[PDB]
Amino acid sequence: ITSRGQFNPIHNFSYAMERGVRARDVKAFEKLITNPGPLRVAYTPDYLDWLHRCYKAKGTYMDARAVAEKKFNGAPPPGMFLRPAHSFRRLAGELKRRRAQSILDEVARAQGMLDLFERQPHFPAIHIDRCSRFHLVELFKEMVLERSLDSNMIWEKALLYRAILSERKPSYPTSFHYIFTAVEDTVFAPTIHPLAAKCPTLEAYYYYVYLVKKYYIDNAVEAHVVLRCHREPNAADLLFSNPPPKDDTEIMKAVELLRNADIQRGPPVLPGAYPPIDMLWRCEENLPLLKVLLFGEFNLIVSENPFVKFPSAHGFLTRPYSTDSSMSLANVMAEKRGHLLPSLPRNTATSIDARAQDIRRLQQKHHRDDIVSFQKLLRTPSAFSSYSDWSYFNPRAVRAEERDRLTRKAVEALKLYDSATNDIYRHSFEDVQACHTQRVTERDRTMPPYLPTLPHFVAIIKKDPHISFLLHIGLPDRNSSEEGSAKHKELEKRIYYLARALYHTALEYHNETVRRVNRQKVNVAASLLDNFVEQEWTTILRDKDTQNDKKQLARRLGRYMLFANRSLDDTGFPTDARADDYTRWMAPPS
Amino acid sequence: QTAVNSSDNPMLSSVTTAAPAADLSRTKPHEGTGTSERDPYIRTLHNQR
Amino acid sequence: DWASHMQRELFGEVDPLGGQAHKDYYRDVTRGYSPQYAPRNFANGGAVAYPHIQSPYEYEEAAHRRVWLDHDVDRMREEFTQHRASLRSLASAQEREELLRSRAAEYQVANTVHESESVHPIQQLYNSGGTSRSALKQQAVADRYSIAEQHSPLPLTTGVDRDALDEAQRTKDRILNDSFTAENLLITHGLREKEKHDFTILQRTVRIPFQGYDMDRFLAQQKGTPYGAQQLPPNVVPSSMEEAQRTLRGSSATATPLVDAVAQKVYARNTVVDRPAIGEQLTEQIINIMRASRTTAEQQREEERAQRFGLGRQGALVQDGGPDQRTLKKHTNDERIVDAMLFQQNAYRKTPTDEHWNPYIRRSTENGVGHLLQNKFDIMRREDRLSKGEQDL
Amino acid sequence: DKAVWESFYRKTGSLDLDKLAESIKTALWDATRKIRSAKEAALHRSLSHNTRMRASADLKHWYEEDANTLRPLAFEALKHEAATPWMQLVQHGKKEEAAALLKEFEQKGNREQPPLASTLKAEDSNPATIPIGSVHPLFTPALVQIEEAGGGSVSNEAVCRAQL
Amino acid sequence: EVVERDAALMKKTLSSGRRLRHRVESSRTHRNAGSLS
Amino acid sequence: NHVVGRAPEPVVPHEQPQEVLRHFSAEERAMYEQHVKEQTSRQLGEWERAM
Amino acid sequence: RSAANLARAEDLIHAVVTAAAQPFGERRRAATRDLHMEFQRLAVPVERVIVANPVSALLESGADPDEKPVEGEKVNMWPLGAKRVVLYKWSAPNVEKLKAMESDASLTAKRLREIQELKRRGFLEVSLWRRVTAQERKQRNEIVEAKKKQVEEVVRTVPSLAHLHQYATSLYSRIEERVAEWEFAVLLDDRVLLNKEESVELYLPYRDANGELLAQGEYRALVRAFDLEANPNLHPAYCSVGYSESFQVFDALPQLIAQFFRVTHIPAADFTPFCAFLRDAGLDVPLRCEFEAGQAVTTDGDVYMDYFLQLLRGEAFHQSHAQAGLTEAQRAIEPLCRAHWVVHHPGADESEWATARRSVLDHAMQHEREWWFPNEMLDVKDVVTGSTNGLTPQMYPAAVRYGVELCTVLTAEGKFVDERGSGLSARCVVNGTGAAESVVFDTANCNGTNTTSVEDALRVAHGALRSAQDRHNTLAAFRLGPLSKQSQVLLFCGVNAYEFGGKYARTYAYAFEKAKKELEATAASGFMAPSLSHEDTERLS
Amino acid sequence: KESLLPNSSSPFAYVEDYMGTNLVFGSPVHAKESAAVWATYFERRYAS
Repeated sequence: ITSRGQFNPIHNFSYAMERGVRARDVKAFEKLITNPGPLRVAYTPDYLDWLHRCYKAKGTYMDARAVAEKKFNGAPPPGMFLRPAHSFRRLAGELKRRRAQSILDEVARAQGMLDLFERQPHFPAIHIDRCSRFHLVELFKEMVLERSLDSNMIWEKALLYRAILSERKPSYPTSFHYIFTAVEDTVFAPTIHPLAAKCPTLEAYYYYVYLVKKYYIDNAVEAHVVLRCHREPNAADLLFSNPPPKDDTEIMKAVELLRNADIQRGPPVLPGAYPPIDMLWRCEENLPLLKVLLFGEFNLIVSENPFVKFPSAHGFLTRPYSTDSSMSLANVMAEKRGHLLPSLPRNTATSIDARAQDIRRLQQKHHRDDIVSFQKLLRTPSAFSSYSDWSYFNPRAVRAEERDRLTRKAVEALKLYDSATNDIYRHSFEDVQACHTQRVTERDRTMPPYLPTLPHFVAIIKKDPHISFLLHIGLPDRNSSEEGSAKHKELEKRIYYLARALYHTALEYHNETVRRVNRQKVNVAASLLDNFVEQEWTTILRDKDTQNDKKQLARRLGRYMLFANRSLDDTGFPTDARADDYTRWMAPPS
Repeated sequence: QTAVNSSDNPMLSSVTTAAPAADLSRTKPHEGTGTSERDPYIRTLHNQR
Repeated sequence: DWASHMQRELFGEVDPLGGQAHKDYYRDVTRGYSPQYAPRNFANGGAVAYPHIQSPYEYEEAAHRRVWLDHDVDRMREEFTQHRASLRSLASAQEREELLRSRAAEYQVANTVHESESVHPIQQLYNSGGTSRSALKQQAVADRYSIAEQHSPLPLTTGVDRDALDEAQRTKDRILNDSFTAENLLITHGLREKEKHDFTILQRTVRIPFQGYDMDRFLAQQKGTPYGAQQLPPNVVPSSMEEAQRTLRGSSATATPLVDAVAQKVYARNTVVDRPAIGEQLTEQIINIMRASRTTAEQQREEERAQRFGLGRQGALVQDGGPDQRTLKKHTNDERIVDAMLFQQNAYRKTPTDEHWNPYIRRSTENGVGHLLQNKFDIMRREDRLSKGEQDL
Repeated sequence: DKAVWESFYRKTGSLDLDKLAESIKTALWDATRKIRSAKEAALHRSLSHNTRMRASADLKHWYEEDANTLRPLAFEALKHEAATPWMQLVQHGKKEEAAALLKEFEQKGNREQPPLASTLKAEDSNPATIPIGSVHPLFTPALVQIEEAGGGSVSNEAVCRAQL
Repeated sequence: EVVERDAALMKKTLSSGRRLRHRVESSRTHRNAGSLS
Repeated sequence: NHVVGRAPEPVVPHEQPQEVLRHFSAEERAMYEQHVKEQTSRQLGEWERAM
Repeated sequence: RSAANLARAEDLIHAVVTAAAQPFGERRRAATRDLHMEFQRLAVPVERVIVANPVSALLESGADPDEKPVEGEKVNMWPLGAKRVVLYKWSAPNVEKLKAMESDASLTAKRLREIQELKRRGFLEVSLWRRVTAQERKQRNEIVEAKKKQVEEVVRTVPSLAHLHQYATSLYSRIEERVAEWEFAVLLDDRVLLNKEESVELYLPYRDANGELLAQGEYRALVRAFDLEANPNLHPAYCSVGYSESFQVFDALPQLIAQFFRVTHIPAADFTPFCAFLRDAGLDVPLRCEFEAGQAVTTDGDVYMDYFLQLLRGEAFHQSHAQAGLTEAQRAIEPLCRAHWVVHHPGADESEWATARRSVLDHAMQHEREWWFPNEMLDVKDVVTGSTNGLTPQMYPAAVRYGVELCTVLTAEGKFVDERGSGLSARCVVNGTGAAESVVFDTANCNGTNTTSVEDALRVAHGALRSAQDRHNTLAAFRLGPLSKQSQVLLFCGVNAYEFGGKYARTYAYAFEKAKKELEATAASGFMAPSLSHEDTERLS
Repeated sequence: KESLLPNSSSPFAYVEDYMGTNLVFGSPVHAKESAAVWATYFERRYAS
């Protein structure tokens, strides 16, 4: 379970605290939080604080629980009593709780890990100083490689990160210094050759330097935007930046200056092809570049909205605004209406064009205000929440579905944890003595055997002689032919729809507003089913006697009673009530 | 189509705003809840042939 | 071509909008917090065009469909891994595009966008102003789930539990019972009779309407059917973005089941709260909040019902003039009136058919037709005649 | 009537197997539909003659049990049919004949007929014979304790004990 | 007394105070990592 | 003069307002579309055949 | 006391019925050995099977990409948590076709697609068989014999069980699917797609899944090969087998742990060179496992060795390919499907289940999903507390109904092949009504000669309808079974909640008799009931 | 797995009273625990 801007634990404190290892001072706690193994997770002060408080609270908790159980050698809900230990019900209950809580723990940590490699702000920097080829290659193949559709973009990503690191070098914090070792250590293929197939060209690198200098790229984020837009035919337009881009004279001059200044130590076209991807990960020669790449992804990611800096690229990277327009309406409506209908009378044509204009105006008017109001409404669980709605753009943002799977697993675990309450704890004896005074009676005091349940309705609408006939016999066989499987799928699907409709009507039957609407869903569904049945039936009879064959059997069934004109109430059975009454109950909304 | 809602006219001062019609209710054959023409306060049409 | 783009996003392990808030995309719960397209329709005016969930059972069902589709979304994942490895293998743009085209045809991605089919110029208007083919294709974003939905068996199982169905039956029962009680109480104060009388008073004013010289033509033109008779719907002034968004989201917030609502809130608060906790202490805190919530809501419903029907003793039980003492005010519900009313209905009554020794009571159709259907034959006949749209015999 | 029908399916002709399949399918469907109708019929005769149930005026009595719901249930066929004669005896609550059959079992140690026409004979259609354990299958395990240890009939002793 | 106890428990959910958070310094180029000291 | 050869404008049984349609789930709205499409096609085609 | 006796009875019944099933298993396995030994005479052999060390993809600074020169000679021993590469030579036609089409292969979407389909066409299955000392064989013979003795005593004491034996045997012979030293340990790979390279990296786990640890001792690797043209529907008998030479399996950790530290805690310097050290001995320590082992830590920054070990040794961060091929969802329903599969294959070994596992679970999750998937109305979260907590006396008849309607609407499928030698076969699909939604004959298997009388086609379709109705009955037993059993505890021991329990029992019985007597007079009065008011009667008495 | 709970398929093996007590066919621990429960209860009852 997670919502936007929530903290999740990536640490397992529980294991050590069950062994009895506890921390007192803050120094001890910092010592508890630091991975020996290669990776280094930095933290914001805030997250670190939160985590600390949680740690202390868990100390107090395990402490008081243990002390309670040493005194008795949990604490019940208000009106309840503890069943004895070594009672089946209590053993089962406690078991249930153990399992549920392990699940919830794992889920918490898994969502924490998603946060960690999604680069959520409270995990500001992942440091790789201690890794060896194994760790680096693996990190690469799990994080960078697998995700990417395009191979060639990975190289670009690498060089551009190298350029950003090399150009922004002063402003980086001290903990970053190690990575620059890898930057000066990068190996390039000689200018036009054993490394030509292994490593990229220097020319390329200077193209990307040109890009960092011309568009002022400070981030992996703007990096992302630039790298997606730069090879496209509209490039100048997409990447046109709010502080306007520097003029290529100065830039190419500064690139000449860097190129030359770096020679004495030992409009540029978009670069060519690069060596096949595998080289990067499997040649020792590229190992420093690889390193940069990882460092580029796990750090170098900052909150900022790239679409303040590149306001024209917002439409391309993520979807455009619907309130933003990149014939007359009447002519469109004419095209849909076909040639078989009269053309719109030219009154209505003119009138509709008028609306089309007024709507254009409404769009233009509300475009800004809707955006503003929307973000302000998000900043204020609450109606507005999500896994990710953040104001800022995150190119590594996790897929909604990975998070939702976890959440669902955690909610199962919660319901499981809640079950066990009635196993471990019990009501007062004489309360159940009292309770057994009013017996359960079949007729009145027991819920009726027909409740709303989807198979109850599916059964009811499959119990009709015509539809039972259509399913089994009537349609050409589902396995034998293609028409068979097609017709079968559609008949089944339509039954299913009408069933869902009746079901949702039955559940909400008591409240009028919802019932009239759900009722309209029943009408639409039933109409669909009726047209299918009617058609297929006619087909059966027309299609081209012998005793007891298909057609005779069909004509014996009689007239097909339409599911539309059926009057079924809440229990899925025809009503007791007078037709005038039933009709009024189910009438459309206004 | 008339609302039984209260009027400021002097002749209609006796008229009191009516509660909304009862939801799932079984009427007597000569009455209706008075919602629509299809469902009048007083059913005028006979139910025979 | 937009289809290949969508497919491109489905292959990615990354969220399509990059996790950023976009005013046109509702990240919907029901849909598993996935970024669904929900523009504001300015032809309808002010209204965000998107499903509004009206009951908790709809929520619980949708959640279930996700669990059911899990297996398929997983096979699909496993298949996508293969696909985009193949995409890495391909070195040229046009070939990559061929792959995306053919595969987006195979997964029926294009088939996820549902365009309005109506030939009617007005419905045409409603959809086509803000939400059109041109727009819908360009603006649509597909989750993996909406794709697995298409190739998969249909579940015969709503996510509704045994206990959840218990509470559904109890809720329906309780509400129906109180509504019938309330209506009988209006009949008892005679306010329904009043309402009829007053309708009769209102008749004094009214004219007989002008139905036209050619009445067919007139009726039809009132409905806007004849040629050139089409009126446009009255232009409505759009509502502030906050208002529309609050309608849309408030709808689905109301519909969230207790467990999810509580849990979301507890964790989300646990970040900012003064005395935070992780591990079992949190779980406890959730279960307690939940159990307390049920109990409090129960008690509150009882107090409300008490205020509605005036249930409960008045003043002091041990008054001098007896415990019994009570006062009735004009058109006001009271416990005594409720129970006297039921007493009148069934006093010594053994069965609803008690008075049916009397022929004129027996064939009364007031309560319904159910006591007059005796053999199957007659029941079927009734079914038939009702379906044909004729009268019940 | 192989004489009549054989050339309909061809046979020198090769078999249809399509015609043949459709006709098998259809025949089976017909049979099954007869069964279901028989069940519902029973229900109907009961409702129309039962005046106490008629007293409560319920259209729902007519729909709450239908072919789907009533017994015999098709998906329960196996466990009832595949059963030994002894097992069938005990299943239908005849404890007398089951005990008898058991003692004789120890001491001594395409066909047309339903497998149950052996154990269930005409006289067990009489509602007088039906043991209380068996009457309401839904509750069978509870109603079994009202019953006598050996006899199908209710035991005054057990019930009086319980009440006392 | 039961219902009293549970209303008493739903009072404690609104008795939440907030703990003071700690902002860090925004930079354009990276994220700053403070540690407990 | 304008209308002479043309079809009647398709009349879809249980056609819905926007205010009811707003409560259809994505899937139920797909179904509604399926229904309207089929009625419109059927009627217009029926007019073709007729004429 | 009576509840205790019910439980005791169900235990005995379980024993007796299982003991009835085993011989069916022996005969099935025998017939399959036979059928396979015939088919493998005529089919394409799998000739070389060699276990070898995996070869690093990593290159040194002066090397060039293309060679792939080293397959490794062979391996005397396979450590428990380690990857090894098994090489096979399978000369089957589609494999040749693959080698050609790939060696010809700058790239087109078309050809990529063709290659992938060609790979899906055949597949290999790899498993690990373990040898057996005569000692273990004698211990097992002893245990089996002790069990048989217990069953014979049980059957002797309580006659009705001796009867249930004949029952079970007669049921199995009907239900069963007709078929016309080394012991299995682990399934490493369910489906290995066809390769040009003819090799697979397999990871051996620390645990076979029934959940048990793996033993030490000799193992050989068995490789099965299926091609879907010659053997569609994947009968286990028709396939091509070959075995690797014997090698030794053990768990290496306690040696390496001993060698590096010369051990409850690890000081944190050593952690990373420890994991490196492990990877040089061939073991696979994934990246994540390192990472989390490091995230639970002593006051001194240490790593708990047992937490690290627990992480290495369990399904979390690496799995058998056989278990990775399955979905989370499938692994959750697997014990159900296995139970059911074993009803229809009476006396199966874990070997057999290992073979059929993938195919069965894919079928289940595709065609059967409604049967197998957990159902909040029908299902039981817990056996102990199910009667009490999940199921209410008020909800009971509703839940029973739910089961009944669900089974009524759902569908089962069955197959039958003709015993008299024409390849005529039928498939059937069947409702909870007993009715047939579909019936289909397949002329594909049988030869062009045909000449099958209508009688024989009727017999075949008969058999198919049978197997189908039986599949449907069995599935219903499994869908509705748990809830009905707990229902039994509810009603039997929870009588006193009900109106037929306790002081009211006597009333029920009374009502019962009156009803009987009353039925009698209705039958006498011509099925027009007497007056409710008893106005009809001669005497006031 | 190792847990304390009878190993059997039938739910009838796990039946106990509502008070968590089994004075018949319970494990010796269960038996002492449960006789203690009822002892305490009746002690309080006949006290009052």
